Amino acid sequence: PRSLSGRIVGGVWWFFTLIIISSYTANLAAFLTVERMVSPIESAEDLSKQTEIAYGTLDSGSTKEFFRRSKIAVFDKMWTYMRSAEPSVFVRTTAEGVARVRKSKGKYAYLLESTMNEYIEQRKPCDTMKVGGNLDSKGYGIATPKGSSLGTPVNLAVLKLSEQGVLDKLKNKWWYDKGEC
Amino acid sequence: GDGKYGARDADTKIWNGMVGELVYGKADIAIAPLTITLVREEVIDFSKPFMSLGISIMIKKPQKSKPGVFSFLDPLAYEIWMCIVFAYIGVSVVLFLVSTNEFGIFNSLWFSLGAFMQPRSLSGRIVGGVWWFFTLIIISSYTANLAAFLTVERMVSPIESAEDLSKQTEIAYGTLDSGSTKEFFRRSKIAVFDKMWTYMRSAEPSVFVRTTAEGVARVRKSKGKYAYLLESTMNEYIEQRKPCDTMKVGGNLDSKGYGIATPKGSSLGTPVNLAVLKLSEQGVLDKLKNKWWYDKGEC
Amino acid sequence: LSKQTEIAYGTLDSGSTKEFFRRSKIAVFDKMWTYMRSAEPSVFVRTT
Amino acid sequence: SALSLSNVAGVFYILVGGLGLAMLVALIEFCYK
Ligand SMILES: N[C@@H](Cn1cc([N+](=O)[O-])c(=O)[nH]c1=O)C(=O)O
Ligand SMILES: N[C@@H](Cn1cc([N+](=O)[O-])c(=O)[nH]c1=O)C(=O)O
Ligand SMILES: N[C@@H](Cn1cc([N+](=O)[O-])c(=O)[nH]c1=O)C(=O)O
Repeated sequence: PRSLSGRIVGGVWWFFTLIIISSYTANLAAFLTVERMVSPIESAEDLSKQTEIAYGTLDSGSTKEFFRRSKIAVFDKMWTYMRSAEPSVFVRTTAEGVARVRKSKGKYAYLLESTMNEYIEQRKPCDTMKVGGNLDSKGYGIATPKGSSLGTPVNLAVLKLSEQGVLDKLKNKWWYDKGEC
Repeated sequence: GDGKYGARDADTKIWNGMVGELVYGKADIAIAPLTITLVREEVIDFSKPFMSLGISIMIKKPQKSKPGVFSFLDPLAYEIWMCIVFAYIGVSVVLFLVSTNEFGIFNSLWFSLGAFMQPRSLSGRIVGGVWWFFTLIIISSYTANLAAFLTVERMVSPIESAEDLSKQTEIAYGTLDSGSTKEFFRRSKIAVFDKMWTYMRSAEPSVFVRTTAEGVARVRKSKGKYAYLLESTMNEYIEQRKPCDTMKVGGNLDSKGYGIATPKGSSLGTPVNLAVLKLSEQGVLDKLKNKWWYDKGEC
Repeated sequence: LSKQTEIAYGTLDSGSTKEFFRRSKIAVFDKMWTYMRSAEPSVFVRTT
Repeated sequence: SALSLSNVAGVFYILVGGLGLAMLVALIEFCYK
């Protein structure tokens, strides 16, 4: 009945729980509305501490040589894993590694240079993404024979091109201006 | 000597800084965060960069989450919380007149338990149907109001790009009063980066500062209304110093590099370049950065 | 239109409109020209 | 974005409208009985 003892417990607990479900309702409407994605792997650290998601590089060239002669603790832990990977985690062509990542439903990652990685992210069907900070810090250059008279000017060219920023635009043109995403 | 990196005077044709100390024979090899630029290559030899970097943006301390408590009394206003307990006692005082002194105290405690929402007397029946509808619109309007406050919180996009600083004026922004950074914005022809310079040229108050420290503080004391533009290395380094109230936002604007500089035709030149490359492939260069930036970082 | 490409866009295969984008020096418009040029299939039409 | 007592106002009048109609059917039940 109307026991003003436990009856004011009813009205107050009923109002407390009205708020809680209202605050779960409106917040559930926040993650479904704006809806931002979050990726699993944040670095090469998050690949060395698990093996459910396979990962390998190209079968020849720079990247494979990197993990090989690596004295770094984590990368060596990645290399030692990839040496005896069953089945093989290495791929022959770049087209193989990308399509292997795509046809693995999220169970194979591909390690490659940062350039082509953000390039494939712009290609259909756009089921690839570049995550985590890069491992190292390389750079492409223009190579001339030892003692070339082309040498010193071609060097001066690149510099001038970089400060005039044509390099930035040129990247943005072939990478993002024509990017399919 | 003069505590400077190196650049040529426009008048005296006189090279100052370390580039000076290298071309006038005062030193044999410079090891410092010297940016490999065009006009520098013409007077001194550089090696490959031992550290890649770029011009970036710095922001002020954002408040940490959250007040919390005063985000409940905010959706449902302070003046509407009052009225819903003024008619609440206005429904339980109308329902009390439908039902000798203590017989009205157990009935004012029986109508104040029915007012705390959860026979066919058509009287108080059109109370229980229109008060219930009254508290239906209210709960539907509290639920909707809260869903727009968490939506607006996820929409306030942080100052992502240098395009963003150019798209407004409420946040002031400048760079170092001298050095490479100011020389980029000056010389540049790029659409956006020029629009930023035309802004900084005609800036009142002055957006330019004298030192790297003077800008860090200006950011650190302007309540999030000033952004300092500087090279990434120094920016992501101040992100590790107490009180940890500066943040590196958005990708860099360009792509410079720090390299070891030797005078034109130095015997020490070629081996040093091999050393930097040797040190790069070994990882000493990556490890050394993580050492000084992060391993001794107070964040 | 310059920001995306999922919705194609072109002009007249000859005339002032075609020339405008061709000679444009402005940032946005020039980028639109670089698209309409190498577009596939062709975005241009012979008549209105 | 900030909510207003505006929309909330026109529901306080239906309440006291349903309250004023209640004290109208209350006073007729003690007449009939
Ligand atoms: N650029 C590298 C060769 N190179 C290029 C790519 N790539 O295209 O991003 C790669 O994934 N692996 C590799 O060894 C070199 O010349 O050493
Ligand atoms: N080291 C630069 C000069 N330089 C350095 C910094 N800094 O130390 O990050 C800066 O903010 N601005 C600048 O022009 C160069 O060599 O040009
Ligand atoms: N007016 C233009 C000709 N002209 C006309 C049309 N049109 O009919 O609206 C058009 O779409 N493009 C064009 O070049 C000229 O005189 O050059």
